[PDB]
Amino acid sequence: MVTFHTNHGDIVIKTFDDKAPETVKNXLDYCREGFYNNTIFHRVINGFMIQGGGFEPGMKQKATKEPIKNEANNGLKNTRGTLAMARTQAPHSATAQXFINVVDNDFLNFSGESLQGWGYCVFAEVVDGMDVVDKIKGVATGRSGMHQDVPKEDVIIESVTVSEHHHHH
Amino acid sequence: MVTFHTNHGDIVIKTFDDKAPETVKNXLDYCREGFYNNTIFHRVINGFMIQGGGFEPGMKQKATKEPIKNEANNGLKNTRGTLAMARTQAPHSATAQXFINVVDNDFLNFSGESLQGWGYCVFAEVVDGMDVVDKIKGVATGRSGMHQDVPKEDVIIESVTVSEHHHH
Repeated sequence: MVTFHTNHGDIVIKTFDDKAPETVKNXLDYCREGFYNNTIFHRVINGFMIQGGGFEPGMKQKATKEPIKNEANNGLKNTRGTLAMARTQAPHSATAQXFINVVDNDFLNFSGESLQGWGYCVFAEVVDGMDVVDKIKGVATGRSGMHQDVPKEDVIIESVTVSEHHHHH
Repeated sequence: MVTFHTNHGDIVIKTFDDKAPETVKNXLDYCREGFYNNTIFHRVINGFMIQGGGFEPGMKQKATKEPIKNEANNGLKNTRGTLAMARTQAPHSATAQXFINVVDNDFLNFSGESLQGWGYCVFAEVVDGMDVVDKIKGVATGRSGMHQDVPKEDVIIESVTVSEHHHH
């Protein structure tokens, strides 16, 4: 169980260890060491998703570890509340960035091992704090240098906490 | 909370009561009594929006109540997933028809109290079922008498359910 703290509220997240082992452990590694602390949601698209994890305030991309394999073939879909890994055009390019689907974005689902088919790997799900997500996805956005859809008011992830057992079964 | 039941799937929608009171109450009235049951999505334009609420299968326009005022000055935007009221050239002409934006349609936003400025009033937003929306926007459309972009195969809203008690 992971819980981050933003200026808009608290969000609790349950990881899918059995469905995306390489994805979750690489994700959990950044959480325990503090890579996600003092990061922002640098890309917020209402009606789509909110994305962060790789930028400090001021839009400087942090240094990430080696990429992971794409485990999107686990059958999980990019429904509302699920978390999936952000990546480049290369399918096995996911590093530290991820996003939360605010609606059902089924076109992002794994439909082959190709360009528009590899999809985006779901590895976690919001259990408590979707109300906080719905307030973040509605903020005002604009251009910030070479990046687009950057919120005017920074949504800063202040701290990340990792726990053990839980009542979300 | 409102839920549509179509032949393509269910769509769950959250209303913005504080931002569009006259719009939501008018809208919810048709939902509770059943005005929207057995209606269709009579206008589907891929990459734009899907629209319904005023036509039964066969393009028979149902009888509507008095028009409502336009509450588009509420600050809400016509981003993807949002619902807005359809209207004629007159700003206070919305009755029963509405549409779902499938992309960001910023040109529909309220940018003044004039002809090309009144915009379109957002009153709701899709929470679960955008996949059903994204499937509806892809159907084949054609002309049906004095109407354009009418789907060949009817997208029928079979039933509408209203949820007024608590919700997540």
